[PDB]
Amino acid sequence: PTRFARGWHCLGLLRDFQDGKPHSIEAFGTKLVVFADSKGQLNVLDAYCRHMGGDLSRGEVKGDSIACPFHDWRWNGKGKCTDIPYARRVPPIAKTRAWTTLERNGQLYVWNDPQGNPPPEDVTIPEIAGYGTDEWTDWSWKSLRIKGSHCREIVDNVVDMAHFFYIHYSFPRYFKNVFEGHTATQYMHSTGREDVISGTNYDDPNAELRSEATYFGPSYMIDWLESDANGQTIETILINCHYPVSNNEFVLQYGAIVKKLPGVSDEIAAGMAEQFAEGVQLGFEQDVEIWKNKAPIDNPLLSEEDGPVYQLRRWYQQFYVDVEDITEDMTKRFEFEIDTTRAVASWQKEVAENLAKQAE
Amino acid sequence: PTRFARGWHCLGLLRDFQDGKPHSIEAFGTKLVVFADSKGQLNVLDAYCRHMGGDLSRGEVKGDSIACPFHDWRWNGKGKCTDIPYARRVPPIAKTRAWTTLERNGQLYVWNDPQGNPPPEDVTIPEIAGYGTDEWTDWSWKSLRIKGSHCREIVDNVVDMAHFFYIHYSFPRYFKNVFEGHTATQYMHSTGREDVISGTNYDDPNAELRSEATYFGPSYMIDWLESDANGQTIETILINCHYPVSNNEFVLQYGAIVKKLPGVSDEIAAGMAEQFAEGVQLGFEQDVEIWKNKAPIDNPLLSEEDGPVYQLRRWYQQFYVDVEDITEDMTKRFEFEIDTTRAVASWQKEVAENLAKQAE
Amino acid sequence: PTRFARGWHCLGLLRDFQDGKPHSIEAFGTKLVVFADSKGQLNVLDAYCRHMGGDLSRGEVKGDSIACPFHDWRWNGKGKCTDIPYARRVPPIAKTRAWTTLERNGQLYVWNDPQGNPPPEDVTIPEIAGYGTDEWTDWSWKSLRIKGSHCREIVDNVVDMAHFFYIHYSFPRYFKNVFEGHTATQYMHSTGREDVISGTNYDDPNAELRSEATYFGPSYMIDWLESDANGQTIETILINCHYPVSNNEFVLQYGAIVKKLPGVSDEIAAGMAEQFAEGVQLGFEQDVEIWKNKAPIDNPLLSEEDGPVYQLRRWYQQFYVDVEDITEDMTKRFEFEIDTTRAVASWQKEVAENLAKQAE
Ligand code: FES
Ligand code: FES
Ligand code: FES
Ligand SMILES: [Fe+2]
Ligand SMILES: [Fe+2]
Ligand SMILES: [Fe+2]
Repeated sequence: PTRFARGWHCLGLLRDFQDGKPHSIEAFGTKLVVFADSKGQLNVLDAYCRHMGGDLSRGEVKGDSIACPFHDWRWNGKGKCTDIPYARRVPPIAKTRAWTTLERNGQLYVWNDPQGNPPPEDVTIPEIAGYGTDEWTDWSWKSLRIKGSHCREIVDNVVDMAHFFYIHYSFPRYFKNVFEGHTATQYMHSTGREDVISGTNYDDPNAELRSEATYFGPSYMIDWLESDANGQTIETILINCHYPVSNNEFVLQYGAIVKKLPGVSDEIAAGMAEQFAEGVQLGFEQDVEIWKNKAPIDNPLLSEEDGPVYQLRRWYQQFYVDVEDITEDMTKRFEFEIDTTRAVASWQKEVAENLAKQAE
Repeated sequence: PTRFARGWHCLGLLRDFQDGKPHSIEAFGTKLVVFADSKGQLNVLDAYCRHMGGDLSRGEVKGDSIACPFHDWRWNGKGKCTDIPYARRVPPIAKTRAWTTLERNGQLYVWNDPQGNPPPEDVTIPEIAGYGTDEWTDWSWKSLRIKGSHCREIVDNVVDMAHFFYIHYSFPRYFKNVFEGHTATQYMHSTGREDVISGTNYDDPNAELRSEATYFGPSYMIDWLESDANGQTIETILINCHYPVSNNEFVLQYGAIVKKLPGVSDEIAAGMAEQFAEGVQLGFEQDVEIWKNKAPIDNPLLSEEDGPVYQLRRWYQQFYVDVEDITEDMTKRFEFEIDTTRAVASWQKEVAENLAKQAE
Repeated sequence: PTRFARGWHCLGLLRDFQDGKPHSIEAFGTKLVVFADSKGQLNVLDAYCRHMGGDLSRGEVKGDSIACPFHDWRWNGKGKCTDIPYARRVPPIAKTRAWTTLERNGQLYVWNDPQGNPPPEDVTIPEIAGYGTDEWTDWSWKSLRIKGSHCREIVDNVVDMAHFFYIHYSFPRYFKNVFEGHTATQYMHSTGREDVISGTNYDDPNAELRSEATYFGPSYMIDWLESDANGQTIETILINCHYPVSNNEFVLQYGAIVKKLPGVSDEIAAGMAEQFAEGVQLGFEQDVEIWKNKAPIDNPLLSEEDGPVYQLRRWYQQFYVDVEDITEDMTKRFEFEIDTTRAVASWQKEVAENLAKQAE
């Protein structure tokens, strides 16, 4: 009916699944069950039992298999029926759909592919250096649902230079995109507007914000943020990721970790990190207010100061065709820098005009 | 997909739009923004910005243009992009859909037409003599949504003689329809039932109610009501109008103004007018109870005492075909009078039977 | 669009319809009105009036006809317009859809058939011996709606031997199905599990439960239950029935009557019957928890201990084809006994293992 993106998708944080009860996720137009085996590893299958349609997510784990609450059949992490407890044997074709998993960076990922193939080794989610380490906090994480929109409308932001001023209240002084293979990257530097105070990580006019944000596949973005304040620089890592529930609904997730400042107690270091982590969340929530309130546009009208929207969408298209049909122009290295001079000039004028009105 | 009526449609009262923030209206299967320019005149455009789909209704007005809250592009009342503030020029094709407006009788109207043409001069909404005048009150106005029905099911009432007895508790003693060009008219006179007391303008058995109600196009009806009580006659004007939200939902609006009785103080004159205005609203709300609870019928079964339903629907059909395809039988003057003698005889009998039971 | 089962369907208890106002039932993809005539007999018609679509369920009864609340036309139990009170005659084709009724066992049934034929005499609902009698209680009855599922998913339970252990906490020691003509029967005997206490009629490990449950057509099941406790045996009768609201929603109803134990006062006999009646309801509510939480399966994966699912569905299919197309294999007597030995052996082991853990 409706085609979902081939790639890694994060279903949430490991710590929310290791408990070791089963969990339901509505995703990819169906329902999924997540459960830990006896060795604590996570498994993902279609939630609905292939016997008579019982809900495996409402079952319990027994050994290394999930047990259906209707007639107690047992399904393992590869989708195989390991036992029908009241029958001599298992019909030889007792198999359901199993999703390949990846546990990394304190998160759970599943591989989706309509063609039914496994993830190739060169398509993965990178290890975030610093995670699982006293130096860095643990994820502050949040989640919501957006309806009436596509996943792609989030991805469109990769190339959106102008919204940094209007939505994040900052001047994007450097802005560059690089699309290559199965990744899409935004590099940008900003300083905060003097005519606005809102407690985000974009706020400070005295600090330069340096951002490198990359989609590792269609659904998962890691944004490395450095805020140079005084001599010292605050390092954070923001995750922006999504997965489709249906053709018309998706889950959007975002989380932050902050690097602890050294030569200070834990009480104070962990308290200030949390303080900055909230600022990052608030920045992200500025995008959310737009994303919850906007129509899709297949044929956007573009200005000379727009980022490379059509090339971004071309790159993204690779994840919605069969791998044999992916073309060179989708995956070949493409880069584009916007000279932000004109925009910043317009913006600095406007901000000066505001500041003049603020006093007199 | 689904075709909406060509014609003037009232979106509400001017005073609710002159404030001068933007307003959203869900109508004609899309979302609209209404906003005042610097000279206070109202403008209507599609709400969704043609750049990347931001919601203009959630923006602000700047001069004579609405400003998108996503990247601040500026759109004027003719749908032209007047400025991209951070870019040198406006792409030469920067245009969105603009709706032609009419401000009159303290209300805002928009012209809808699938063929995309402007309103011809001979198709308009007449000036209501008496509006904007100390002699007459201002609109008491109300609004609601009806789902699971068509606009046409409201229009069907033009020819419904019998419902005056069952729904408005009155005897329709005179009843006539005239359809002509783009108007459809109901003339009727009534007196109230003695066996029922409910505080509507149809209630009084001693007063004769005279009504002339005309659809000026497919969506907007003005009903001139005169209630002859004693020597003196109370004059009111009721509006019944609608506009479609989707193929399956519409907004129904109704409002009243009353002429102030002279030779009395303002406190008392304005207080009694309001008193009568409520009676009119209550009468209208009797129709609403039916309209919220009734199925559409494409092939109604008709009695010898029904009004000219098929001719009414034929007239109405003109608004759902292209102007080149409108036929003579749709627009040619048609009139039909129901002789209400038989019905009134049946009704007066039944009412007498009730009154006999009331006492003994 | 979507085809509903030909057969008797119970709309509820007679006592809820004899009052003698009209009642609406949403069923078979439309709305229905139920009303008592002057002799107290019940009538069922489409709710929407064939004049202009008024809601007959919101009308009142006048003599032997329901009166539309919009223009007061009168419709009798055979769907004929008996009067247009304000008109000389009734158009000669004034007919709406009438549903054939059956009042029996304190319940109201309607005959549905897409082919528009009347119920044949040999297809009926049997008189429940004991109903309407001091010896037996009156129906304790309950009702709910299930969405996202088909009627058939309830019917699938006829052949579900295994769920008695997992869902009703009992050992099915005897289990047999017989399908024949337009009936489908489940015979089973059980004893309760010692490792579980929940206050249902399946609970007692010391009592043998004997059940004979038969679908008399596609929608209505009567289950004769005998619980042999001590010397004395408790007799109950459970009804499980349904009717479709739409293709995607249905109403599920269940009720119980209990036979009063003799040689005891009424206060105590009626109090204990009610006590047992609740136990029966709780048992049924165990199925409801599964039925509210399960996906349809067109191609169920079956074990060697499954009941004859495909033959059951073949039998059921007769009610969704035209009577001329019903085949011998649908209606020919078919019987199947499951030898429950292996399952009970597995189950008794598992239960012993639990009991061992319970103590130590
Ligand atoms: S439905 Fe899952 S075991 Fe029967
Ligand atoms: S979406 Fe309207 S200005 Fe960019
Ligand atoms: S709609 Fe039923 S009588 Fe007119
Ligand atoms: Fe952003
Ligand atoms: Fe009316
Ligand atoms: Fe059951």
